[PDB]
Amino acid sequence: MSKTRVIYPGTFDPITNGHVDLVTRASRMFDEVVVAIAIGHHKNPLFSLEERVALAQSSLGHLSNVEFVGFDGLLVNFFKEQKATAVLRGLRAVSDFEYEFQLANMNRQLDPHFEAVFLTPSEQYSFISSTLIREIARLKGDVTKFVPQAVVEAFERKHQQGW
Ligand SMILES: O=C1O[C@H]([C@@H](O)CO)C(O)=C1O
Ligand SMILES: O=C1O[C@H]([C@@H](O)CO)C(O)=C1O
Ligand code: NA
Repeated sequence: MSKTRVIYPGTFDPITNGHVDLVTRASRMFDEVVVAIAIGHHKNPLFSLEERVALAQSSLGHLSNVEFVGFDGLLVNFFKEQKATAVLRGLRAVSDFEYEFQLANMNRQLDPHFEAVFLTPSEQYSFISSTLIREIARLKGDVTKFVPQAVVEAFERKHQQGW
């Protein structure tokens, strides 16, 4: 009775094992999942859009109902362009929860069709974020346990080509 299409928006800078778990859980519950990678013009991602899309496709491309798209502008305009049923967000901590509550209500005011659904991480990924991973990698820590092997290699090639 109409295919469901959920957008999963994020910087994915880089994708972690926690994002992989979330997308895999979502792909079991909706007909289509869009991994929506916010380009970040007036922000400053460590990995380019192309690197972030490739790392995501390497980790999640084996899931046949998952698409990978870069976007910018208002999430609600992307939501309407994509004809989404909902946006999906992971909730890791309390400040995540308060911020996401506020955004969902603001977006519902911009577009009354907007919907947001939330997943909580399995406890083995609950302490992982892209920001903390970037920090351990930058200080030459081993991030192998928190991210796909392709991301581990991308941090070496970020190093080698600079860093
Ligand atoms: O894709 C993202 O990286 C961070 C981080 O929380 C992941 O744990 C986040 O929320 C994104 O949008
Ligand atoms: O070799 C691998 O390990 C990573 C990660 O899943 C473990 O942190 C990954 O994607 C592989 O395929
Ligand atoms: Na999880």
